[PDB]
Amino acid sequence: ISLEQIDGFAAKSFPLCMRQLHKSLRENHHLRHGGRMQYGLFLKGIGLTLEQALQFWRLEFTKGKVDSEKFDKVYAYSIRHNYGKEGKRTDYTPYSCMKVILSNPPSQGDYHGCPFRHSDPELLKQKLQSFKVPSSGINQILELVKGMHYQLACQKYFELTHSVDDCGFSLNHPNQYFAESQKLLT
Amino acid sequence: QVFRFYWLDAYEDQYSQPGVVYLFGKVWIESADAYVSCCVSVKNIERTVYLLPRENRVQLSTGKDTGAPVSMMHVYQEFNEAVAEKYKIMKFKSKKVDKDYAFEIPDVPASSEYLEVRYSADSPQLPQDLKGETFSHVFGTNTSSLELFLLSRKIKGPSWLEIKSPQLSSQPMSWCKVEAVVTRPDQVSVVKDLAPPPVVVLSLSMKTVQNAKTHQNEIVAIAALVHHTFPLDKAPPQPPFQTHFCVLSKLNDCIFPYDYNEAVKQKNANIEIALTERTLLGFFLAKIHKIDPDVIVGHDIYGFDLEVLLQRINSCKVPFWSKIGRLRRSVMPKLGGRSGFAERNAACGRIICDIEISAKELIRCKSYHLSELVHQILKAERVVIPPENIRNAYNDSVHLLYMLENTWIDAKFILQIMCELNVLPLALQITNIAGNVMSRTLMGGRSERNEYLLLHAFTENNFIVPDKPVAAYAGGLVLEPKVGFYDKFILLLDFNSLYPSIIQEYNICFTTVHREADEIPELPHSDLEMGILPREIRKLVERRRHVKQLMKQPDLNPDLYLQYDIRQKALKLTANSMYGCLGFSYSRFYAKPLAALVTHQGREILLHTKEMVQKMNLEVIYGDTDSIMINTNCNNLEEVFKLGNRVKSEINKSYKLLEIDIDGIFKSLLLLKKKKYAALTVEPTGDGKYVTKQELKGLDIVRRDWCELAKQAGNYVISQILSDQPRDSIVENIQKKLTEIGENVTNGTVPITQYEINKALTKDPQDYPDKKSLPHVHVALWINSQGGRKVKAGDTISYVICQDGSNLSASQRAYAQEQLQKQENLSIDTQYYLSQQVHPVVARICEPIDGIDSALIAMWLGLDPSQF
DNA sequence: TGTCGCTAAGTTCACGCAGTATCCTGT
Ligand SMILES: Nc1nc2c(ncn2[C@H]2C[C@H](O)[C@@H](COP(=O)(O)OP(=O)(O)OP(=O)(O)O)O2)c(=O)[nH]1
Ligand code: SF4
Ligand SMILES: [Mg+2]
Ligand SMILES: [Mg+2]
Repeated sequence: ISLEQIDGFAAKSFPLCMRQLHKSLRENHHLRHGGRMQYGLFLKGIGLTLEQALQFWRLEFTKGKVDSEKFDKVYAYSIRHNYGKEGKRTDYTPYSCMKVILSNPPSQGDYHGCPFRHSDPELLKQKLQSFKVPSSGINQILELVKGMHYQLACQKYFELTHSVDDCGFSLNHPNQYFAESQKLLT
Repeated sequence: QVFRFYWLDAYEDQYSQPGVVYLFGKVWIESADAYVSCCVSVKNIERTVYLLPRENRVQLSTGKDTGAPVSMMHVYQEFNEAVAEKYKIMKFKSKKVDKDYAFEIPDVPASSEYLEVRYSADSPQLPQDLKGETFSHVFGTNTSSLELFLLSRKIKGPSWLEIKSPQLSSQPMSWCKVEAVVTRPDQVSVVKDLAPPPVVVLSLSMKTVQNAKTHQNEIVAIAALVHHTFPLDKAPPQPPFQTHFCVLSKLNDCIFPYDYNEAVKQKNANIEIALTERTLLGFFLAKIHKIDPDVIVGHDIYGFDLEVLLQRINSCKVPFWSKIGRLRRSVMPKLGGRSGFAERNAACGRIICDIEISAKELIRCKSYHLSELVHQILKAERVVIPPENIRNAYNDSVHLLYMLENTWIDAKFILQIMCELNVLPLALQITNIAGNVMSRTLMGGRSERNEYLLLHAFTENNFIVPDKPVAAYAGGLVLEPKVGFYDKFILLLDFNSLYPSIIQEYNICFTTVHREADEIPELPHSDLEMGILPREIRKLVERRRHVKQLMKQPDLNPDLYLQYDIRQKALKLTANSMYGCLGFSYSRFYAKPLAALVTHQGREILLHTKEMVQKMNLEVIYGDTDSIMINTNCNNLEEVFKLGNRVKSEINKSYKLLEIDIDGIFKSLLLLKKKKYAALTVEPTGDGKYVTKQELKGLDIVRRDWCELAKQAGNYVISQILSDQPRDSIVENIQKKLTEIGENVTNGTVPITQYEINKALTKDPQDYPDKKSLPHVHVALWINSQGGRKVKAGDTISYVICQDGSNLSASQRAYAQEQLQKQENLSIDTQYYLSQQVHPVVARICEPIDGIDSALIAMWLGLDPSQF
């Protein structure tokens, strides 16, 4: 996989959680630890190799007005660990949507977590409207969110965005979302 | 009809026999042409209580004061009708006594007409808070019978007493050879101007083996040396001991080596072989009765010897336990408890001398074990039998006799120590000065003696003493010192007994200080006549001054000089303790304001003295609450002495009693910090000749918490730094010696004994909170775990820091020297000793000396200068 | 069952404050 195409995926393939994380990262060129962990694990899942991820994170963080050597000093170790290169050397699996829902609860200044669960109904409505989703689709997604079935809401999002009547799969992993989107598109 | 006897000990039982006080002593008999022990039982010691009349009638504290006057007749009526009936009191005798009061109770008029009421001891006792409509307080309610008899009859310490109309006892009550009965306290008086008589002194030493199965102690050998005429008003007799008796008991399991009979026969017939501990204890009791000792002495006798003997008697049920005292009883006092009061009463009538406690009171030593005391006073060598060797001693008759002779030598050492320190005459003199009982004086502690001294001083002077009770204030001032080294002559002036002198000068007396129940009370008016406390303090100061002046007599034997020095130190400590008891919160005469006043006046006098010395255009460098050090800027000795005399006269011109003296002259001074310096004292000899003696005050080389390696190193370093050699040669010598000691330590040339570090426990090993494993505490616990004599509180424990691969913090690795010599997996901690034990000492010593710094010391010692 | 006072330097430990380094989480 290429670094350049990541943005394209962010436009289309990325689930709304990753879309929000990528938007925040490109807005501020810096992510708190939770966002870093979540996005890094996702980019590991899509296939971004250790070198590719290292280059991407270096380039993105250097723009945050920090020393490049500071990056190699601090975040390089975190990256290596995220890829199971040091320490116990375990190939840590990407976060599942259930974990994201039940993981660290985001607070002010955070952007991680499942938007369907961690976004207020008005904010989710505004975001869905921004993405040109049909009003009926936005209402259905909001109803599903109010029903606590956030996975069904994401499935409805996938159905609406991919112009498919039925998703055909039980969405239980953001990487599964990306794989299904790639299968439909490519 | 008169019966004259010299009394030593008094024993009382506030529960068994009420209102009965026994006095034990010696009496002359012509038939035997000797002094024999006797016990006179003063009976019918009526309780006394002083009732304070009120100013006006009070309606049982309900209606408050009513204004109705109350007289003595009304008080008598009230006590006869209400109190007497209420408390079941049948017969009492009343009188009016005008007395003055000055102690810690409010709204008690200074001088009032109390109503004294006496009633028999057997009748119930009034309560402390008892109040009525006519009186506001009852005193002397709990005054013990012994205290009442002593104070009322004016007896002060051991003396000769005369008894009128003695009555023979109906049945034996005591184990002595003469018994008398006194029917009233008024029949006993004191006769003056007579010579104290000789006493019988028995020093005992017991070797015991701890039972393996029962984890207890079983005595195996007991030896005693008795002198039948040990005087108490002359020098100790030579030879110290006149006769002796030894007894040895075969172990319950081990058997004699088929030669004990022949060995004993060829050795002597003065030793008793006992088949069991029972027979041994019976023989001991019989011998004690026959000798009838008056002063039984030993090492840790209060702590471990007498308690062990009594417990063993109880365990083996040896009949006639009462013989271990002088009285006749059947129920032994309950064992255990804190201190040795129970053990003291377990041998009532026989003074007990624990050389350990006496040595603690008088002399100061690094350790108080028998070996250290023997090595420090008599200058001998004490052989310590390993505890295993004792259990295995009963395998060869040679080793059995060796153990017995070791016990005998320990006994002789104890007796010689007692004689050398002059424990008994000094105790008798202090007891006579204070007024308490000798048995209590020999038990240590200063609060009791001061309490009894003031008790006598106030009772004899028509006062009512308070009832026995059922950082705090500003203290000394230390001037900021100008740390450094000085080569010219430094003159040290000091005051003579500053606190007693302050008390005398400013009339700080119980009857003058207008108290009010943390301010500083105002100074008493000058016009007031001398009080009670100033009078007693002045008597003690006069005795000390006379003893000092007597010491000044030229051509005195060195031993007599040592005796005089010890006595003078004891007298100074007694005066200081009389001051201190004013600050004890548990004292009968707690007077925190009085102690605060004394200390405040001491600080004021020191500050004023500093101001005066400074105004004389000299330099002040130090002072600790009564002393001042002055810089001379001169070299000739005569000029130094002239300046000293001038300043002494100028300072003394302003005080009515206080005296300033030339505490010393210093050739070279090394002032490290507050309360830490070294100097070369200069002693003149004649014709301008002056010898030098090295004196260290406060250094780390004079404390028992540093290794002997560091002690010797610092001693040499200070010796060099104080001498007159040029600086360069001094530095070169220091460098060479430090390198030499480093090489020696790294090569292990230094011996083991130079590594020990000593620390004294405050509580028992267990009671210490488990706050890590502080070296000493750790080692103590180990010692208790092993099968040996326990290490209780107030004991010096020696530990050596070693290495075993523990990789723990160095403190936790503290081990025992015997362990290191025994274990094959432990070794000395070379880096610790050469890093944290030597380097800090020398660095503090050489702090103000130019040319040496921590890095240089570390490098020279051989240590790595990385972390330094 | 009583065991004198205060003052002061000094050791060993327990913690703030800041700085450096390594090691984490999941399916
Ligand atoms: N309470 C109490 N105070 C003490 C003790 N030792 C010293 N002091 C205080 C009170 C003393 O008045 C003051 C003076 O101490 P010194 O060692 O100079 O002895 P002192 O002046 O009494 O006599 P001296 O210097 O030998 O002529 O220190 C003590 O053991 N207990
Ligand atoms: S359901 Fe999963 S993929 Fe969809 S927004 Fe939530 S966390 Fe992201
Ligand atoms: Mg951070
Ligand atoms: Mg003095």
